[PDB]
Amino acid sequence: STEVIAHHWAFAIFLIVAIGLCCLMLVGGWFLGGRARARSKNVPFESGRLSAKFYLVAMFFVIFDVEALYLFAWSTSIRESGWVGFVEAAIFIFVLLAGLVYLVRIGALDWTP
Amino acid sequence: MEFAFYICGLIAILATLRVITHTNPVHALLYLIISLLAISGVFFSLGAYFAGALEIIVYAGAIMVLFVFVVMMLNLGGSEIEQERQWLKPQVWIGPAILSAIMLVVIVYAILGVNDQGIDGTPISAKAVGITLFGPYVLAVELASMLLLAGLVVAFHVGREE
Amino acid sequence: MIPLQHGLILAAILFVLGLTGLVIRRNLLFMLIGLEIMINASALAFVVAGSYWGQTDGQVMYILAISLAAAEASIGLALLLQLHRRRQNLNIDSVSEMRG
Amino acid sequence: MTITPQNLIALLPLLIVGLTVVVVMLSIAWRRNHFLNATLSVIGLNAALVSLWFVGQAGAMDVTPLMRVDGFAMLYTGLVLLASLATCTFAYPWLEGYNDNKDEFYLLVLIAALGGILLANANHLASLFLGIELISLPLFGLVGYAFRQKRSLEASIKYTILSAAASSFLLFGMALVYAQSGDLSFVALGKNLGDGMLNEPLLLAGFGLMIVGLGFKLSLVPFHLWTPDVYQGAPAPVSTFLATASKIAIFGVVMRLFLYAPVGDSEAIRVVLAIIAFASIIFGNLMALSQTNIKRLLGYSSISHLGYLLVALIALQTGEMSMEAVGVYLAGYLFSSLGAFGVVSLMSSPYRSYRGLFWHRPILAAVMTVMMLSLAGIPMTLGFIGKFYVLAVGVQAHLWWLVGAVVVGSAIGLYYYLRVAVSLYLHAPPSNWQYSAGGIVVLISALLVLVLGVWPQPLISIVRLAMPLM
Amino acid sequence: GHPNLRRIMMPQTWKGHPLRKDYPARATEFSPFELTKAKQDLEMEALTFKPEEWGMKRNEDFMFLNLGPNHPSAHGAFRIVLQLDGEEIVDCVPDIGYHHRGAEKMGERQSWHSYIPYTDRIEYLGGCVNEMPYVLAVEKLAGITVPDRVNVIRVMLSELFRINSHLLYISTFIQDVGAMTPVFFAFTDRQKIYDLVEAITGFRMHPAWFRIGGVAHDLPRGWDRLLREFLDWMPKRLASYEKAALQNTILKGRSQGVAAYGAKEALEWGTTGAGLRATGIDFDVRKARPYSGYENF
Amino acid sequence: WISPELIEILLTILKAVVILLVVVTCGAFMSFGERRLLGLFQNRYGPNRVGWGGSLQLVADMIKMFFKEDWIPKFSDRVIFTLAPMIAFTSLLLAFAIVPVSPGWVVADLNIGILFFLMMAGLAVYAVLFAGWSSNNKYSLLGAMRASAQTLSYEVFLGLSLMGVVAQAGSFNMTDIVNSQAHVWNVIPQFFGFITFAIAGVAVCHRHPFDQPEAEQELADGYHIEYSGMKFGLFFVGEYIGIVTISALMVTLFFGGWQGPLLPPFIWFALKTAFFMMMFILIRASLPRPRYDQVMSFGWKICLPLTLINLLVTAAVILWQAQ
Ligand SMILES: CCCCCCCCCCCCCCCCCC(=O)OC[C@H](COP(=O)(O)OCCN)OC(=O)CCCCCCCCCCCCCCCCC
Ligand SMILES: CCCCCCCCCCCCCCCCCC(=O)OC[C@H](COP(=O)(O)OCCN)OC(=O)CCCCCCCCCCCCCCCCC
Ligand SMILES: CCCCCCCCCCCCCCCCCC(=O)OC[C@H](COP(=O)(O)OCCN)OC(=O)CCCCCCCCCCCCCCCCC
Ligand SMILES: CCCCCCCCCCCCCCCCCCCC
Ligand SMILES: CCCCCCCCCCCCCCCCCCCC
Repeated sequence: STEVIAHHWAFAIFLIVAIGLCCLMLVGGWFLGGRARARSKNVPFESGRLSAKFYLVAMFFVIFDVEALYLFAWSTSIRESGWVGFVEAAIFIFVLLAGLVYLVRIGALDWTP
Repeated sequence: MEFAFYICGLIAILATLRVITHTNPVHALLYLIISLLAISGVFFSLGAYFAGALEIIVYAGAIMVLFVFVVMMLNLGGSEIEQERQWLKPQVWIGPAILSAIMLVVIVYAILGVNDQGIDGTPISAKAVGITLFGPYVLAVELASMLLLAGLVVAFHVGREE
Repeated sequence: MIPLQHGLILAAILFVLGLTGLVIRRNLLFMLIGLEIMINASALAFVVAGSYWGQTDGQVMYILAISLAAAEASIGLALLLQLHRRRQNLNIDSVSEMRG
Repeated sequence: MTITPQNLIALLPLLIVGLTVVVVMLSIAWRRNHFLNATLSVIGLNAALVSLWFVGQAGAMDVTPLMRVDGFAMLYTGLVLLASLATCTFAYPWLEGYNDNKDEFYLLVLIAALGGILLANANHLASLFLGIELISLPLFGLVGYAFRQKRSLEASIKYTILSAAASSFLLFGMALVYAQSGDLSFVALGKNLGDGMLNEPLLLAGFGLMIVGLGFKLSLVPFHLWTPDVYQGAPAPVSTFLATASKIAIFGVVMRLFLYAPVGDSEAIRVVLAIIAFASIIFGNLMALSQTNIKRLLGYSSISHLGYLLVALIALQTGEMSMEAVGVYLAGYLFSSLGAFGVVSLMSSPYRSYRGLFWHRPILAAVMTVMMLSLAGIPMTLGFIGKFYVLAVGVQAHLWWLVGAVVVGSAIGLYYYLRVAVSLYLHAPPSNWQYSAGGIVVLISALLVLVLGVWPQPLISIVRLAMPLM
Repeated sequence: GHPNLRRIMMPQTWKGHPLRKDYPARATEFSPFELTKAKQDLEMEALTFKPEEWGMKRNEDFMFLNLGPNHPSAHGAFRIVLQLDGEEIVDCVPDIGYHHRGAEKMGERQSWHSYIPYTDRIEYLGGCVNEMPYVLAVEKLAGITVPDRVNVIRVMLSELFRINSHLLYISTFIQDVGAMTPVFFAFTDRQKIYDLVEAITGFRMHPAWFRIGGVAHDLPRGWDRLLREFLDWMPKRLASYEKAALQNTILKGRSQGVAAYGAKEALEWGTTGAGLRATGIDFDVRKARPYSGYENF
Repeated sequence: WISPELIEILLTILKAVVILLVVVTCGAFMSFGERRLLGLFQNRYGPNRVGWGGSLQLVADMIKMFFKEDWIPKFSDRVIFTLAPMIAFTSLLLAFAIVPVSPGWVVADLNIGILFFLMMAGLAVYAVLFAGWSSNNKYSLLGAMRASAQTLSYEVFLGLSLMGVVAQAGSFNMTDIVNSQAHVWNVIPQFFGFITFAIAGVAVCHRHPFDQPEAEQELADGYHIEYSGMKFGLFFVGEYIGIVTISALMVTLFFGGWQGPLLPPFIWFALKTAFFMMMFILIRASLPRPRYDQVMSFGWKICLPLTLINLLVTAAVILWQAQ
């Protein structure tokens, strides 16, 4: 149809013009304005080892994001799945919340010592 | 539809080639993210809209975030990595490359000798995927939840600091 | 109108490239990256196979594939973190004490 | 296909083990108690083993487009559950000396047992993949449970990387197979081919990549190099579980896949598996000649025994008792490996030289020499009954090269097994009821090996009762 | 027997001791400040932190954190070097002397009358509160008993500047918690106080209005009116401050139980003011050792 | 070249371009409106001297930021440093790209919609990560690590908060979600989804009280500290465009979108959107900043089970009403 390909063209123009807009913003910022040198200019501004809890938080985000994708697939087809799929998703969320409670109680989600 | 598929496949192939031949871990992960975006474009070209949405949501939005997180915490400055470049040394890489090459020709021989009526590109929505997921594939869902739970427990037990 | 063989060829090319990166790199991080490339290429092949037959089974197998990829990446990065914490290097040839 | 209450009562060990996982996890969240969590895990595994009776009275039926329950599934579920119960029993005295958290071990054992039950019940490519991964990932945790130790961390890294590679290989294989066929069910793998055109290249390549993944998972040559290192570096109860339950579940799902698929009777696949089985027997027996470590020796033993298993696999479509031979051999191998690795675990417990073992631990020395006679296929032991079954199946299908390989590997195995069993009795320079429970477990394993080596008829009748659907 | 006897006010590469009588006081006695490349590099090397010299007594995870010396707050510029296990502060030592003005050496350099502006800038949020003990001590030296009107005027200005300082402190604390509006309103109240203080003394923050024997001028005609406007203005604004930010549970979670000590730790470290009196010790100078007619209030 | 199909193509492209330009202009003028509304909230006026009412203050800041020296550190990695503000701008702009502002005025009527918004947020966390790593500053490195773990802790339930509206409408499409609010707006049934989506959208936009560089200025550990010129300007403009995107998505997902009794639909959409932008200003001006561990504990222990329970109760209501 004509409408769908016009929508595709409009979306392509949107993405291309946005990317070109930020690219031209960079081009204008870099090209314009005078430049001058200082001795400590190139030194990073520092007002004149990382813990494993960051990895644990990102890991929990990954795992619960995969279970979130499962619930994403469930949520768009809730009525056709019926009460049986509701029971399956209740078991799924029960396992999810049991794992979450287990993570909470052993201090995995506790940032402070 | 086919033009986007071929362009995205070429971008994914070149990006993956750049990942497997790089010394900077962050550059390699960025090229891997670019290849995941290209494979998502391939998925969107084939009508698997949910698969591409999950590639950018989960694969290019969670797992590579975890890899980037780990590379940040390691503070990889290329100690005995950029100073070695042993993968770029030819007599190391000639062997495995020709191994993957002959494996690729065998798999290509397998692929070219099958019936192909073409992919019509009919969009498969996430509603049908969800109906199938909670229909004929219910034990897969619950035991995949148990698999994610197992990975959770394993990597919590391993990756503690104390 | 996209041939199935071209998509399978693309998935096979990414699979063998991930295997090459898995083999030729000493750093455990790059081998984990290569493993991610192989499993993502297998997921791509399964998506193409499901799309040719007009079935949701390819996307369901893709979902199982990325669940395995996420959990395996979690476990492998935990092992890499402990290896870097107690060994101060990522050389996979250095951990070869058990042999013969 | 929807799920009925009869399908729920067919789901009984899976549901019971999953409920045990949830209950043990919530109990760990409540309060870290090693004894109570171990008791809960053993109670759940024993409850599933008991509920196998109700599964048997439920009959054989199809529960999912994925799962199929029959007597074959009951037999492999029972083997996996018994291996998991013995693993927990061996693991408690070992975990008595672990300074860090001990309660996650039984959670991982339960999840791996869940994956083993799924692999036993698998009638689909999705269920096969998920069961393999559900066995593998808790084994990634269990192998590197003592991650402070050098050997355990090394074995965990090796197992994780290599099994991720094998998982990608297997998944690409079923991707090619599904691209060819269009259905992921076991019965439809090649059903759309006829007139002698079964050897389609894409289907054969997909099955070859599946063979690569499964032959990693079954320690088959040339995907066997991980076995001695991962067996040695892992904790001894983990070595017990990896030797028995994972191998038995994966070989059971390979049995079902090669029975049900039309492509399973292909000539090229048969010749490739014949080469793999021949090389596996010969290499696993030859590489254990000069091993002074018991764990690496038993890993090469696992390679050889899986080679004999693959010899019994090849004659599936021609012979009639190939499944019965596989079941008898696997019961005997479960008992022998459970006893041997259990005595190794009891000598490695608590977490902190087999020569001259009889002079301080005579009962464990007797149990070890019984199992090393059993793994050699010496008569009055159940391993002999398994080897006799394998040789009969090989003779029926005229697999003469495989028969000669079995005989030669049996001679080499006889050499090193007798070397260890007689090094037990040479001269060289606890106090809790769980250690006694592990001793009782290995003692009943040795008694079962001896009794079913003298009188193998009840086990033969039990395995013949476990007949899958035609 | 000192654990580390290093310089605390001047840099480590300083020659001589400033408060000795033979040390020249003024900068014009010394050479003028020349900043060359070598001088900048040498002084930047001196300000670098080394774990061993400060008595840190260091585990392969103890990272080091630098806070200052440039400081985004109204209360001066200073450094804190932090030893960290993850996010936990295992040890820390403050680096001070970045705000050293040599006020005591100027006390030896200015006369009794001309030193009062320097007494103003000791605690620059205090003003006449800072002027009060100096003029009281000089009046003790001179044998001067000030009349009662002087005492009431000095008490009034001391309490005005005390309310100013406390308003700035509460506003800065609320801003550091994360609520940025009470600093605007508290500085408006400070402007009301500043209106009265400008009317009385002619200056805002450093009035220098107290004198040896009294105050510089009499109270101007109309001081009672401005004091009436401030007294009518203040309490509703204070109640709004409490209800808007000080009773917020996020602020309470950021504040309650944070860096808590008892009476023994306050006594052994010389902590006075609200930190001492939050331990239950009723010790205010205005009631224990009354001065400037504070016993009549 | 005169054909109705080409005319429809060009009008649709022009509508998309007009929407994009209006969004960029609204984000910049909303940085200015942030300043003005903070002035209103703090009993002052804010910038009202550059032009009439301060309306030319944005142009003056734009000229300054364009003609400020744009500098890249020598120790920094050039591509990652140049790429991070591009991500911070483009990700939330293309997240707006699915929002319908009027019947017949939409850029992409996708079948995924808020799924695509989730893709753009997951790509948007890379801006903070890349700004932290690229600058070769350790203070900015730990600041970006802290902000990224915060955004992960709230992105873990952003989509699950949206899933109640998704379940009620029965589709991932944005227009169907708006059309399902024709009788009752989704703020009434999905109220817990509304508050959880508000919290998660504020947190993934790096807005107060979840802003990391404004939290700890004494440490100087912000990830913006080495950006200057038009790159820092792109960071700010992308932040405000993300505020606009989150507000418009909130309007379309919980407040009926463009549906209204009397006014034209774009007037209602703009009124509700601008109300939520004003609420962003009021949240910044009113609430104190919680601690890091408190913030991620509120993200994990409280909000995620709330989203799961909200989805479960929404499903129970939906299948209960389907006789
Ligand atoms: C131009 C030369 C190259 C220049 C440098 C590279 C730029 C990016 C190139 C890749 C992305 C754009 C590819 C071109 C898409 C153009 C639109 C198009 O082809 O649409 C067809 C189809 C529309 O949907 P469908 O329903 O199938 O259409 C049938 C008609 N009704 O569309 C689809 O079905 C899906 C369309 C693709 C998926 C969406 C976009 C994915 C973008 C991935 C980017 C990856 C990273 C790129 C990095 C570049 C720099 C290294
Ligand atoms: C377009 C979308 C956006 C539109 C803008 C409008 C919506 C913006 C939403 C902003 C939400 C901010 C949420 C901040 C949560 C902070 C939670 C936290 O960490 O609180 C800590 C605090 C104390 O924690 P505790 O562990 O007890 O510490 C004890 C130590 N002594 O614990 C407490 O103080 C307990 C209470 C915590 C906070 C509860 C939730 C409050 C949310 C803000 C109010 C929103 C009201 C509605 C506004 C209109 C919305 C349209
Ligand atoms: C520095 C640059 C980095 C790379 C930036 C992006 C590069 C490519 C830019 C050019 C893109 C050209 C346009 C591509 C096609 C757009 C239209 C399209 O995808 O249409 C297909 C489909 C239509 O949907 P619908 O109509 O509902 O389906 C029913 C059947 N017609 O619609 C869909 O399938 C929609 C879903 C796919 C939309 C993809 C949008 C871009 C994704 C990449 C974002 C990158 C963000 C910045 C970089 C992050 C870090 C690397
Ligand atoms: C320190 C340990 C280093 C190990 C490096 C291993 C490299 C392996 C390279 C293999 C090369 C194979 C080349 C082709 C062989 C013939 C074709 C395949 C077999 C038929
Ligand atoms: C914060 C709001 C951002 C809006 C971005 C998109 C603007 C689109 C403007 C469309 C105008 C015409 C809408 C259709 C006609 C109905 C309304 C007529 C009176 C305005």
